[PDB]
Amino acid sequence: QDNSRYTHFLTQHYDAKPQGRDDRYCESIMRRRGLTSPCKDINTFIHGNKRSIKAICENKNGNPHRENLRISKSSFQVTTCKLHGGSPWPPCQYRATAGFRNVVVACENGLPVHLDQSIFRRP
Amino acid sequence: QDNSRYTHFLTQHYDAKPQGRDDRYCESIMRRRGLTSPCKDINTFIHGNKRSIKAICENKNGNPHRENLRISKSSFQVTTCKLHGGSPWPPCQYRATAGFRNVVVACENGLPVHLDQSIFRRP
Amino acid sequence: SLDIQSLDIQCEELSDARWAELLPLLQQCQVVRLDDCGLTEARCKDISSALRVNPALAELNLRSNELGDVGVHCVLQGLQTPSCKIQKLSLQNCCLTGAGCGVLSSTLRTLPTLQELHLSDNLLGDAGLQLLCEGLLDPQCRLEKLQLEYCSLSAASCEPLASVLRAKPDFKELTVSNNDINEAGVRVLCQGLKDSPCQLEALKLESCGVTSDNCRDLCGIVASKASLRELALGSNKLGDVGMAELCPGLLHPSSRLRTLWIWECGITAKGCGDLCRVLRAKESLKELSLAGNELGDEGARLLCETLLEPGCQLESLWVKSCSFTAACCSHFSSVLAQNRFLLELQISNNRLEDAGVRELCQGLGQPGSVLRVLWLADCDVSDSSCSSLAATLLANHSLRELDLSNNCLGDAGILQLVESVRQPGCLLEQLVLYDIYWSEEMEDRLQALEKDKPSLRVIS
Amino acid sequence: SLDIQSLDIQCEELSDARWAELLPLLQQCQVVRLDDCGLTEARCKDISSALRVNPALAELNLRSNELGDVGVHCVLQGLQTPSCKIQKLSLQNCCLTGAGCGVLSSTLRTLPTLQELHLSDNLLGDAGLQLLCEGLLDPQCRLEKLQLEYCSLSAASCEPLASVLRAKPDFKELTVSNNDINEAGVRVLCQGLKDSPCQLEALKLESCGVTSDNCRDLCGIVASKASLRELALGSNKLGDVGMAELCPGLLHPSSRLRTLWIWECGITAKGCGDLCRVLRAKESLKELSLAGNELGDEGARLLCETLLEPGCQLESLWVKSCSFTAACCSHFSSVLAQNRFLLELQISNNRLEDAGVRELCQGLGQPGSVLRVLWLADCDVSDSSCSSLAATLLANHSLRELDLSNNCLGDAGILQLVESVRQPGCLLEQLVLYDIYWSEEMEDRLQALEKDKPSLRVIS
Repeated sequence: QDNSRYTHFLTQHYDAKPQGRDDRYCESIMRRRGLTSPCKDINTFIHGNKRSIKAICENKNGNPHRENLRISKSSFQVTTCKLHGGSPWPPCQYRATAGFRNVVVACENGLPVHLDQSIFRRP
Repeated sequence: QDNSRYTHFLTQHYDAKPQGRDDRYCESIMRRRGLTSPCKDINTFIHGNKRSIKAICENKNGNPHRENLRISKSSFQVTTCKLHGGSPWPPCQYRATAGFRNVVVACENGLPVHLDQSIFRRP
Repeated sequence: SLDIQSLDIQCEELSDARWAELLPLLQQCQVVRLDDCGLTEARCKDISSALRVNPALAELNLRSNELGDVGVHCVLQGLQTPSCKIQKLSLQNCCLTGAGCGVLSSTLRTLPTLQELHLSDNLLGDAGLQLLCEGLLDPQCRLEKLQLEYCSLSAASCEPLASVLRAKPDFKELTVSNNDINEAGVRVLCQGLKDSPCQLEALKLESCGVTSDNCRDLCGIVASKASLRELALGSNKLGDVGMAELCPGLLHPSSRLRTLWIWECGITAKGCGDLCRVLRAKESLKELSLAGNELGDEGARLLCETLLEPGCQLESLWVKSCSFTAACCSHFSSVLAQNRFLLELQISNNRLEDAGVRELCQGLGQPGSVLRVLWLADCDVSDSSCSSLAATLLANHSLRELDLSNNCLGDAGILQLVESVRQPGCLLEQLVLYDIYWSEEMEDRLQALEKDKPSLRVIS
Repeated sequence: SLDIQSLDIQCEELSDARWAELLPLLQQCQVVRLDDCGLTEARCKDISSALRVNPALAELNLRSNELGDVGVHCVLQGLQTPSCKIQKLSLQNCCLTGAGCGVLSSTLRTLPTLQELHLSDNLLGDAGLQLLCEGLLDPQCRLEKLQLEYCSLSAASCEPLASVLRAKPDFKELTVSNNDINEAGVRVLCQGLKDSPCQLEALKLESCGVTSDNCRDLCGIVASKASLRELALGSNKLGDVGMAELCPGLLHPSSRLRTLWIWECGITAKGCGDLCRVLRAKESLKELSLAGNELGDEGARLLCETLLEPGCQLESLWVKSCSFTAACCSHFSSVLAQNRFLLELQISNNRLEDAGVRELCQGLGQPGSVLRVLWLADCDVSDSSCSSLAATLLANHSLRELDLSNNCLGDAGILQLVESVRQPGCLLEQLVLYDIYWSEEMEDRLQALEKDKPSLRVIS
């Protein structure tokens, strides 16, 4: 894996070519990524090419804020999957919300290792 | 000719070479014979030659009686396994009891299809 | 005597090389699950042929593969054989359509061993279901459990379903969540259930257009079906009125309902009160989901009073996003110190802050406390509560799972937790920390933990 | 994502041919159970080889095979890779002697993932168990469940065992049933427990030589270990005295014991009365085995009175061979008609007669009755009770399993039961008819029923 912490990031938040941006896509990608046991309440996926994301961890497309938290310059195609159900246990049901917005990530060694999920709660 | 009912009988009541005749043996032969789910309360195994068992059914090894209930003219080496535990569910613990007795079976078409387990309840 | 083999592959495409090795197993496993494996109508022939010579097949699960109407027809042909003993079949999300229900109808008629069928997430529509009900109504069909979520059904499907129910007394579960059957359909379905002699055990009508009126209908099913154990009605605009309408049946002495799901049903503190009359009178109710209802601290208040009274033996309570604030924590703290039945409490997505959490921690840290799972995700927790949580983890001995996801906890707060959890005297087995930022070092220490103490899973 | 495979072979001679076909599976299965498959010390080398390249292995069960200290040494080596994450290992009845406990002691310290070990039915001796505990005391040993039934241990082993207990805070289960550790051993053990910080969940000392005296020690453990869920003391001469000494610990408000096995402990109606006080006070006690205690209809009356009192929420009651007669059946009939918590009743080996049984059926046919499993084997029932039984099988809807073994139910009686069980309105799933004679005509009748209603299993 490419710098584990960064690879962990890509596994949880990156889908180059979504091929679906609906409830069905969410239910499916969450499972394939292993964020379903237990059900992860909220997860946002960034689409497009990786280089664009990397860049955020610099000043070509990124821009500082707080705890190594950079709010990207450019906007990204994203899909946020939100848990919609009665219990915290699987099977996990997700409602998908597609958007085109800038992301906020934490950078370490010039690589994104954390996605701030808060901004994706309410639009 | 060995067939179904007779075969079922041999499966549940016939063990040619005892290869031991204590608790250990019982606990083991019972699982082996599928009389463990759930725990059969009591079960007697007849040892020795298969054909001397068959004889009982047609004035050969056993005098003819009622419902074709018949007692064997000679004594057989037998081992009786008794359920020793606090629940009807497996694992099943058994206390073995060996003896040399006449056996009483139900005969059909000259074949033993049922062994009377009640005479084995008391040593 | 025995030879039981199980194959369960999930989210991973095989490849003709891997697929080649897997084929002979398909001939001997009693349980076969190929979930989301990129199976194509092409490999369905292998499956069919291998399944034909499989004398032990008891369960077949092919969920999330693009089989299509023809692909399914293909696999089902490997099952129409006088030796097949299949008991459970799932074709969930397999691109099946109304036209694929013909094959399904025949199979059902010729497989009396099959008791459970999962057809969720396939656009069957009313036309498809109608065809399906023809095999279901066959006297040779012994199906007892049917799942039809996201199947594109309308109120039109309720008449045929009601007729199957009225005719199969050994029917146990009907799940029709996420289909817009609405008030008309729900009422019909209910008529079928009341007239039916079936000992239904589970009914799920989540996001089905259920209304308050339907509640008088449901009240009847609940009051009379003594076999009913689970009723899921989440995501239905039932309201406090529907609540009041439903309660009388739950109190019926014959009812032994164990699980009730009424999340996001628009219930406020008022219907909560009605609900509480039930909780204090029925020791049979063990699980209750109230997530997504604006109950407020007034609602938490009522709940907590009930949880401290005799008669209430609720084991799991899910109250995520119920508009609770730090103010209700003093009451929850009392339940956690006193109550000896509640083992699972989900209070995530409630603004309890470090104040409320410190208090919850008080009650939990008491002796005899029995809580086993606590979800405090997104609860406004900071490095501030981590000292109280750290201590509680050592004071308390019942917790086995803790979820602190999405909390502005920091490197500082995490350390404190890593400290107690390392202890051999801490018996926690799972700690969920999703979306929480921590440095490479904290990260390091976390992987230390995972290696030193293998009995504990640290999630993300 | 996932690729889970398991192999469970029980009582089957394999053959070098089939043996070769199974080897590759041992390399990829997460669970491997080769129970009584005639494995030699030769096939052990094959096992060790596949095991060490298997990263998946979580459970290995080699129960009942002539392995020996040699073959077990071989198999154990395969678990020597730093990729090993085995969690459950059973080497029950494997011909392991005390000389082989050395390797085991050695491996135990290098397997921090291993949590459960079954060594039952091996003549280990106090010598062997001594070596073993040396490894167990190793801080790298994370064992939580140990089973040592029939291991030729004496009171000598209890001190070492007490030392491990006193040392490991997460020990959860200890089973030393069927070892003559006697009063002394049981005393030492209770000492190590009374002060260990472990949250023991299960303690089994059946046929251990426990005396009514040890009942005071046990009373202390019960009173203080809130984590204790299961206590097995069957086949020990405790008597009505021991019982009186144990009850006070059971009445403790901190004790939440769920299962109590006191079969063949020399109790009578007298001790049964003490026990009844506990029952009406603790709704936590769900399972109780009183089989083999001469309680008589007098003890049955006490039980039934408590079972009707609110507070007793017992779910399973095994009272086989308790000297009950038809006289108690009017009472048990009341409980079955009223009690909403009891689902399992074993009254086997009691002379209930056709009269007692026809009385039980009345309560069972009441609307709302909940019993699921009823055992009436060897109860002096005949064709006379069969019309009553057949009617109740259609009147009651909760019953799922019925055992009428060793009863002189005739072709006439069996016929009546078959008519009922044939109906779809009969939800019974299991019918046990061991050692009962019926003709070939009835045999066919039953076989027909078997093919027609596959959901129902008729045992022998």
